Amino acid sequence: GTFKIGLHTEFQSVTLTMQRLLANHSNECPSLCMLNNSFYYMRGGVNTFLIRVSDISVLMKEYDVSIYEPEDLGNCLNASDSSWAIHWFSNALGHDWLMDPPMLCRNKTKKEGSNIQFNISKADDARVYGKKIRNGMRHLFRGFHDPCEEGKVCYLTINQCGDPSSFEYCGVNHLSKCQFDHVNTLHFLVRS
Amino acid sequence: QVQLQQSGAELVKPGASVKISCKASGYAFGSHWMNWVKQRPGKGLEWIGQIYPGDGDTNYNGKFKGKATLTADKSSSTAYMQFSSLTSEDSAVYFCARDDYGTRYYFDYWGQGTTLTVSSATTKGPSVYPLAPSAAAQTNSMVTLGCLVKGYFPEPVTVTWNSGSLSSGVHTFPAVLQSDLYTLSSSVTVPSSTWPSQTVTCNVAHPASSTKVDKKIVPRD
Amino acid sequence: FSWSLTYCLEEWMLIAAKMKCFGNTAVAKCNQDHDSEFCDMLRLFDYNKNAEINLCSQTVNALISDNLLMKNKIKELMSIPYCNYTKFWYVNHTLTGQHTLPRCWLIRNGSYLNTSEFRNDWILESDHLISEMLSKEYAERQG
Amino acid sequence: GDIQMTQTTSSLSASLGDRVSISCRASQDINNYLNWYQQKPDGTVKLLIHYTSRLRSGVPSRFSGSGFGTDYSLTITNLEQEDIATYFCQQGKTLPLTFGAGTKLEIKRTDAAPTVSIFPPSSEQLTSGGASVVCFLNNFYPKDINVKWKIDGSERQNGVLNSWTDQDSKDSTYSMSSTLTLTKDEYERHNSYTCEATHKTSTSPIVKSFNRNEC
Ligand SMILES: *[C@@H]1O[C@H](CO[C@@H]2O[C@@H](C)[C@@H](O)[C@@H](O)[C@@H]2O)[C@@H](O[C@@H]2O[C@H](CO)[C@@H](O[C@@H]3O[C@H](CO)[C@@H](O)[C@H](O[C@H]4O[C@H](CO)[C@@H](O)[C@H](O)[C@@H]4O)[C@@H]3O)[C@H](O)[C@H]2NC(C)=O)[C@H](O)[C@H]1NC(C)=O
Ligand SMILES: *[C@@H]1O[C@H](CO)[C@@H](O[C@@H]2O[C@H](CO)[C@@H](O[C@@H]3O[C@H](CO)[C@@H](O)[C@H](O[C@H]4O[C@H](CO)[C@@H](O)[C@H](O)[C@@H]4O)[C@@H]3O)[C@H](O)[C@H]2NC(C)=O)[C@H](O)[C@H]1NC(C)=O
Ligand SMILES: *[C@@H]1O[C@H](CO)[C@@H](O[C@@H]2O[C@H](CO)[C@@H](O[C@@H]3O[C@H](CO)[C@@H](O)[C@H](O)[C@@H]3O)[C@H](O)[C@H]2NC(C)=O)[C@H](O)[C@H]1NC(C)=O
Ligand SMILES: *[C@@H]1O[C@H](CO)[C@@H](O[C@@H]2O[C@H](CO)[C@@H](O)[C@H](O)[C@H]2NC(C)=O)[C@H](O)[C@H]1NC(C)=O
Ligand SMILES: *[C@@H]1O[C@H](CO)[C@@H](O[C@@H]2O[C@H](CO)[C@@H](O)[C@H](O)[C@H]2NC(C)=O)[C@H](O)[C@H]1NC(C)=O
Ligand SMILES: *[C@@H]1O[C@H](CO)[C@@H](O)[C@H](O)[C@H]1NC(C)=O
Ligand SMILES: *[C@@H]1O[C@H](CO)[C@@H](O)[C@H](O)[C@H]1NC(C)=O
Repeated sequence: GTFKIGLHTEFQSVTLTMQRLLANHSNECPSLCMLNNSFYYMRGGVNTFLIRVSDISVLMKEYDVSIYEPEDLGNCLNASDSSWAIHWFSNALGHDWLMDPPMLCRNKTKKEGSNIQFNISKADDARVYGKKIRNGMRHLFRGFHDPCEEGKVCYLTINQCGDPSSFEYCGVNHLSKCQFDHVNTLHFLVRS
Repeated sequence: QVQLQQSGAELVKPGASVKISCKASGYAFGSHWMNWVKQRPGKGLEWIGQIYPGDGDTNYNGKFKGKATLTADKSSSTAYMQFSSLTSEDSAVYFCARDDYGTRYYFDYWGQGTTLTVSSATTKGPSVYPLAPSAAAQTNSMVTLGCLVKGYFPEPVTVTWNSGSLSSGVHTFPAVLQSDLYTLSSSVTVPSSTWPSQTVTCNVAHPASSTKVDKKIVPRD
Repeated sequence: FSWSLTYCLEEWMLIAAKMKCFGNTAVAKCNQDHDSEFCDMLRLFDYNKNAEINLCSQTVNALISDNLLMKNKIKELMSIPYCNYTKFWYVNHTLTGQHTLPRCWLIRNGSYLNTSEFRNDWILESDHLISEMLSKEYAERQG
Repeated sequence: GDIQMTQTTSSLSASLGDRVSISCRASQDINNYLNWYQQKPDGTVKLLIHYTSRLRSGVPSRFSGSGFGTDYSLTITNLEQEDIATYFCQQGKTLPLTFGAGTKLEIKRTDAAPTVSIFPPSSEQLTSGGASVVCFLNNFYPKDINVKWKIDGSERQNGVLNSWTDQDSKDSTYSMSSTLTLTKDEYERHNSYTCEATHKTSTSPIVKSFNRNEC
């Protein structure tokens, strides 16, 4: 990709890679990548998190844990390291621990695995909040897809890889085809 | 689509053990708690315990700890409840039930139930006796006749009238157990003019003893 | 309030896996702290190398322009050409070796613009390069 | 330390199209984690309401749940035939999970007096050595009824076995059988055999009898 303008003047280019730095990821320094138009991944060192955007909610506020404060996230994940990782991610999405609706998660004591749920439905008291959380996603994942249908339900689900709730989606066939993008990490740094 | 099929009725003797089964269909067997429930007439519903086939963890009710043992087989998607040192107090109906995804502690799908009977009584066929009005009786517009099925074990018996051709004005009472033997009766009412010109015959069947008896009700004297 | 550089990039910082040196005449312009994605990348490399070697720090604003990152994100969301801080193009006087400051090679819907789409850009860059060469020669040999 | 569920009413009568309420009381505050199950006469069991008032898919709208704390209630407006069943409540807060005893629904109808019929022992049974006297109390309403046996004018309760039927599905009545079993010798040592039916329908009992010597 180099051509000549003048007899000596020449068009030249250079391509940079941040992968040697994105590989040294950690909870405070997450590497963010997009797989499907429905699967996203955050690698924070030893803790990997699958993020999904669907219309399928498995949690209810009448049965599951409501997270009003970051500390409540300790009830959602097997380790507190992951708890603060998800705290910083929630901040990065634009969630307001003081004003926005509380998110839902599954008590870590249960058998089904970790699952944090955001109601991003385009309807009723979930509409406004919803858009924000999608904007955050658009900032944190280049090329984010908006599968949420107007007037219908939509949810963002976070599952820590390793728990039963990750199913087989955290396998090697997935994370090996999820190129890290440093622009996402820069947006995470700025928004948190 | 979701289905829980339990094993069949069991008849065992005191001090014996027995394993009842519950085959699941239509869902991920390893993602739902499988609970067991015990029902007896007049004793409501008792929660026995629960197993999570995923990791196999079991939570028992203190009352049934030592009586019941819960296991699972993920390949066959089948839960099993084994009873030891059975007593007549253990005769009941046992259901397997499923909790919803997560752990909401409500049972959204139930099996059909399995009847367990613990008894030292031995199998015996019934004696069938006719029940006809005394020679000195009123001649009302209707007449009631019956069959007395006495001294059999175990349940059930089936009573029909005229090979089933007579079904209106008929009803059979629940069997009562006395001294290790069951007794019941079946009543049939018909227009007084109909009888005795048109004969009435009760057909009693006791499968456990492979007994089949017909008894015609004839007027007395 | 903005990070300072010392410029050669290491082989592992580049797709070509070949250390790439850029003259200090152009790299010095990064210090002025203008809107430049290339200079942001240079400052990021410089800070996080000299510092495990991660990408993160609590002073991202001193390394990059948050307004510029926001602007490129908005351009992305409008489906119009934007920069994803990857490939950059410059104009190199093969004779002398003096070049302009690399500027971003934009993408539209995941594809790099064809050179013909931003040809005014490198036309202007070459014009300014030669103008500055002449100005340097003049101001130097003037005495 | 277990949690006791209390369904004070074990049986409840109602006419089709009525509003029915079944109460459930918890020994401890269970925080709306109450669920209602329906058991049909064949033993089938189904979940209808969870978390006090959340209806399950397919449950008709006439069902509803209410309450909070220790007191709860299942309400069935416009009672349909298919609703005739037994309803259990269940707390889902703490293990061990516990159910109520249940509340059976039965159809209401106008009162009907029992039709009484007494039957002497058959010659077949007398041959074997025993003697059973049977008395049928058929097609009455309501189900509460009492039977008295009298031999030679004296009341007898030993050797009596009773069996009530469930509510009949076509006429909503009940029936009852009373069988007095004696020995052949004891049966021949007496003459008059009487069963008396006491029921809400008549202040005096219905009396049916036979004399053994009158064949
Ligand atoms: C996340 O999950 C844990 C653990 O859940 C518990 O174990 C699971 C396997 C499953 O069985 C759950 O249903 C079960 O709760 C929760 O921590 C438990 O929290 C409960 C409720 O606060 C505690 O129960 C309390 O413990 C004492 C007796 O053990 C006693 O102080 C309490 O009184 C009880 O009894 C009185 C009178 O009988 C009654 O008035 C009270 O209302 C109450 O029933 C009560 O039993 C457990 O001990 C806790 N177990 C732990 C911490 O290991 C945790 O709250 C949950 N978080 C959520 C859902 O957000
Ligand atoms: C995620 O958020 C979505 C959107 O907010 C949410 O779905 C919505 O649920 C609410 C109730 O939680 C629904 O609103 C109700 O729906 C009907 C009319 O459509 C009515 O029953 C209600 O109005 C009457 O009843 C209310 C309750 O008594 C009264 O307060 C009210 O004054 C009226 O009398 C009410 O409008 C809403 O329709 C849905 N929307 C969609 C698209 O599903 C969803 O439950 C959330 N998910 C969670 C919490 O897991
Ligand atoms: C910024 O956007 C550009 C333009 O979309 C991205 O360039 C793409 O980068 C990938 C990954 O390096 C390239 O894939 C590679 O391409 C060749 C030919 O196949 C080869 O080196 C490898 O086998 C690999 O497939 C891709 O070709 C390239 N161009 C595209 C996709 O049009 C760049 O990755 C983005 N920067 C990020 C995400 O940090
Ligand atoms: C936190 O704890 C859970 C529960 O122990 C972990 O999941 C268990 O992992 C072990 C080890 O492989 C399995 O044998 C168990 O069956 C799992 N439990 C269940 C209920 O499935 C879980 O992995 C831990 N969290 C993380 C992030 O690793
Ligand atoms: C992750 O951090 C390690 C440790 O700091 C980096 O390894 C350094 O790499 C540089 C450049 O090749 C060497 O000069 C240093 O000697 C290395 N230091 C150590 C302690 O090993 C590594 O490059 C970073 N990146 C990855 C992808 O691991
Ligand atoms: C996501 O990719 C996975 C690959 O395992 C697949 O199961 C799933 O259906 C895909 N969903 C999409 C592409 O929306
Ligand atoms: C510019 O071209 C010269 C002459 O080929 C070369 O030595 C120098 O490295 C180039 N500078 C770049 C590519 O930055």
